[PDB]
Amino acid sequence: APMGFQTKRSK
Amino acid sequence: NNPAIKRIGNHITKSPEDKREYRGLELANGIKVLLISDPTTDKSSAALDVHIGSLSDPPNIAGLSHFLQHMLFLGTKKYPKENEYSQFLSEHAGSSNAFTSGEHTNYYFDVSHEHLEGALDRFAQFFLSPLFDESAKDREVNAVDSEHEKNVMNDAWRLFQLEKATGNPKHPFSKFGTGNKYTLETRPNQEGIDVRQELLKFHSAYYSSNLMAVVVLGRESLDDLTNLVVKLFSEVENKNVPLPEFPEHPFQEEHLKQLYKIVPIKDIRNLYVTFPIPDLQKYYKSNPGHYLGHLIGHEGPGSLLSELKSKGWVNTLVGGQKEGARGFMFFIINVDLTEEGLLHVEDIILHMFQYIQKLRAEGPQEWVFQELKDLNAVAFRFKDKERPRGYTSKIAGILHYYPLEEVLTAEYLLEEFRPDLIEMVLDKLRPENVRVAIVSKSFEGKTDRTEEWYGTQYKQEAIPDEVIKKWQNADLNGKFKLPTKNEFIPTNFEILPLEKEATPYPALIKDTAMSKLWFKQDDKFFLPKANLNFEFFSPFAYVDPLHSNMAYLYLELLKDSLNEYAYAAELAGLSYDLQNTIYGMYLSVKGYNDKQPILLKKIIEKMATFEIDEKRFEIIKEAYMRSLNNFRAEQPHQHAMYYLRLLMTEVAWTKDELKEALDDVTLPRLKAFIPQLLSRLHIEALLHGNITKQAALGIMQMVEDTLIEHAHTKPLLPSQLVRYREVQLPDRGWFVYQQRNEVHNNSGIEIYYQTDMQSTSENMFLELFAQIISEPAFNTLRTKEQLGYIVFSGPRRANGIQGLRFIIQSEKPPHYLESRVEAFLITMEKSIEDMTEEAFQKHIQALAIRRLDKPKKLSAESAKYWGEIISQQYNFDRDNTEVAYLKTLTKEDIIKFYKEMLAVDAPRRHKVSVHVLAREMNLSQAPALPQPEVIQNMTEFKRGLPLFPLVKPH
Ligand SMILES: [Zn+2]
Repeated sequence: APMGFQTKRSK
Repeated sequence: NNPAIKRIGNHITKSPEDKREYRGLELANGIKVLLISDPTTDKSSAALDVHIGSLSDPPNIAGLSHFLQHMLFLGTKKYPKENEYSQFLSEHAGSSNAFTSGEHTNYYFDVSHEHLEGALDRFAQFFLSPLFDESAKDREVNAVDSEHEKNVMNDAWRLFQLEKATGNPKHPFSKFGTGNKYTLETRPNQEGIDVRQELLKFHSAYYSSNLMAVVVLGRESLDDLTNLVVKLFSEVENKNVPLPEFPEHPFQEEHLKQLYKIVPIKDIRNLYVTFPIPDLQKYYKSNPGHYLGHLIGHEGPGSLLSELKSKGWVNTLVGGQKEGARGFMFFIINVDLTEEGLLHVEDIILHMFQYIQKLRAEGPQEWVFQELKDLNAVAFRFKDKERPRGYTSKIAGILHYYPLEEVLTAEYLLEEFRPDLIEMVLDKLRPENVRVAIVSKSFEGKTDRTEEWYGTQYKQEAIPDEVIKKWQNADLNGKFKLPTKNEFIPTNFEILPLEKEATPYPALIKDTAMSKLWFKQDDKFFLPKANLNFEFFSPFAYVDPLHSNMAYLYLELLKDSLNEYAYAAELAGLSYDLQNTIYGMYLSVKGYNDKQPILLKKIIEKMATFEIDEKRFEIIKEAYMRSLNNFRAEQPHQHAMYYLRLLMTEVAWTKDELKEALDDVTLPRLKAFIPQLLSRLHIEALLHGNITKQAALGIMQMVEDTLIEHAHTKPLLPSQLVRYREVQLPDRGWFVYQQRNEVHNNSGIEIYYQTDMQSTSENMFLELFAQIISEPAFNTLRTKEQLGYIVFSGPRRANGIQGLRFIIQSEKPPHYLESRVEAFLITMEKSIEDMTEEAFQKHIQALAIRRLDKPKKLSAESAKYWGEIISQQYNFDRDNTEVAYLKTLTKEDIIKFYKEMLAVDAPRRHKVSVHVLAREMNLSQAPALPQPEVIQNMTEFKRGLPLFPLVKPH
């Protein structure tokens, strides 16, 4: 497979 | 003319099937804005993307930009109340969230279409006059620390930051993005830093209109939306901030030809090959990285994966371009490893370079480009409609990289063939600039160094020049052929006309002992897509831990064999899902209708005549063994959910019972399980989309014949078609189950207040109460008391029985979280009494709008129908039915519902608590709680309690 980590506020 | 607007238009290129209306503009202050007008939407949305991220974090204060994100929600000078933003959206059927990448900080929300302006006003203040209240500062720092804490034992995160810590040490790429209580509170205080100002300066210096993009979606006309944005975003001042660039690559020659032996948390085996490449974003119209990614990452016949999997070295492969930042990217080839694939890594990488030289030897293939072009063209034309919140959020991010007119099409459509770009990217995939990382438990003890932030145990070696020379001198392997013509590419997009006897809800068009067929021809979206959902019932699927194992293995062996064949179809927009349920099998085929019956027939026919490769049985079994044991390392709150589901369901095999039964799953005993599983079945199916009743009846009937023929399947008997019940809790009773998490250092807890069966009445009393406490639960347990990052509240539905659940992951012990929650419930009660009767009917219409939000894509509608079918309730008009009843509700009705069912004194209180302990173990206070009976045996507990009835259908 071709390709396609960010800290968020809420889960 | 308008002075507040620098430029307008011209015309935003959209799909012909897209009936929304667009307008792009650039404000005078430099904010790039897209306006989406959709008069049909039930929810309006807006989003803003600042082009500053964690890469712009001060070296002395790691994770500042991430921390600043959290603080904007906590009050502005025009809206000083700490939760005015979240409370507003909560009372108006809305939600909000944000994230912080290396180069971006993205904020977004949705809300009821009538209150867009109200929501947007409060939202705009985030960029204008944020408070950064200091009392809010020393609190929200814990939510950030608790966020990092959940990621500290995550192998994905540990590796992610590890790549950062093995490059140029003070390249901004090396920076720790998330930040914790230490970097944000502890160390700055030691260093005499006032955090509130270094927040305010960062907001002053970097939150400039020059680096911002805005997207707003609403029912209003394009011109009404223009006046709206200009009104409240013309105030964002333009500091004219130079956009950060990172020309020099973090991976210099000192960081190349390096080997990394890494110790994981879970028992996994993976090989990470990485190539440093320049920023290819510039070439997006031709997209050379995608071309190579499609070829290297191909899984069809003759592909690289196809052969590494044949030698029993790998099972999965992902390859292609991975974005880094403005100035640098990566090309990666990642595989999972078998046990002896771990011992032949040098050879695996050799095969990789052999495939690369196959590509170089036959050069760039235009027909390939053309295939990738047409597929993206088709994908864009018939693109499913997106929900406003995520839509605005994504566009706001891509408004920085593409012209206003191309923003909708840029990511999708290719225009230029550039063989030179193809070959030069290909020229940087050589062994002399390679980076290799191996992740396995076998390196435990043999490691020397330790990663700073996550504590990753590993070892760094220079790859022996002996090896590089063997990779550089890579012959052409005759077992690597370029992918052939893709034959699953759709050509038929004719949307069939609506039949005369068409139905608004799925109609039962076949009711035999063998199958129950639900069908609806699409009447809203009119795409060439269709969803074919099937549920196969069989007692032999979950009769015992042994069979539940074999059922899994059988389906994962089947999918493995179909992979080469089905991969071509997925690229052509035709995908399938196949997994084992507690009731049998579940098959779902989604995508374009055109080549859809071909794939399905191939699936069922392979399903009923499966021949098992023994050495694929060995590998997959071993992987499944690891997967069950790897459950030990998932987060405490998931464990808490896992235990409750075991406790409250009639029949449920624990994962530890599945491992004991796995050692006896021999190949001959599995091969004997398959015919017996397929011996007698019952197929309940839903066929929804661009197909006729006749085609649907034909599809369903062709599934049955295929089974009656290859597996000699005849129908199951009705008495065998019943589902599992939920444990009925005694009135005024409280039970507590307690376990420990050997990996994670936080505690988890789920509190379940069980109400009675799902009834049209009982449903809405729960979902209204949940609606009211939704915002305050988040506000109290997290924003105020900072128990944990993960604080969840809302209804729980299983086996036809409902109730209220609280989920918290914290550092504090579960018995303390218990009191806080119980204290919060008392807090809510005396807040339901002193809320105005209009403020009550605001919550009602809030819930009403959420329930009455219609789907916007086919698969979203199919999910709602499929939910009623597997629930065996079949209430397709549930929304209009239950929403109508909701409005009847008075404030006192909810009051006595709390008092009788949920209150601490409650005559009918049904409370179960799951306590997952950590690895090593003024405010409002709680009522005195009774002594709970501690569950020490799961089956013994269930054995001594009644079982709820099953909900009667329709
Ligand atoms: Zn966060």
